[PDB]
Amino acid sequence: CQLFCPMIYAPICATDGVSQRTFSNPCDLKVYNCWNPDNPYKEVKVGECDDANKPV
Repeated sequence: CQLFCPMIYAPICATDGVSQRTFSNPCDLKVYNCWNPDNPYKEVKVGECDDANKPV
């Protein structure tokens, strides 16, 4: 876990095999997986992605 959050509005898409979710910023995402072991997310790209996309 690396916690360094900049003040910018950038949506990011991350998929953990299941239908993906979009966060307000990459730093807001990393914190979620860090202390939440049962519900982790894997970063694909910074955007809005669907379930028909390729894993990055």
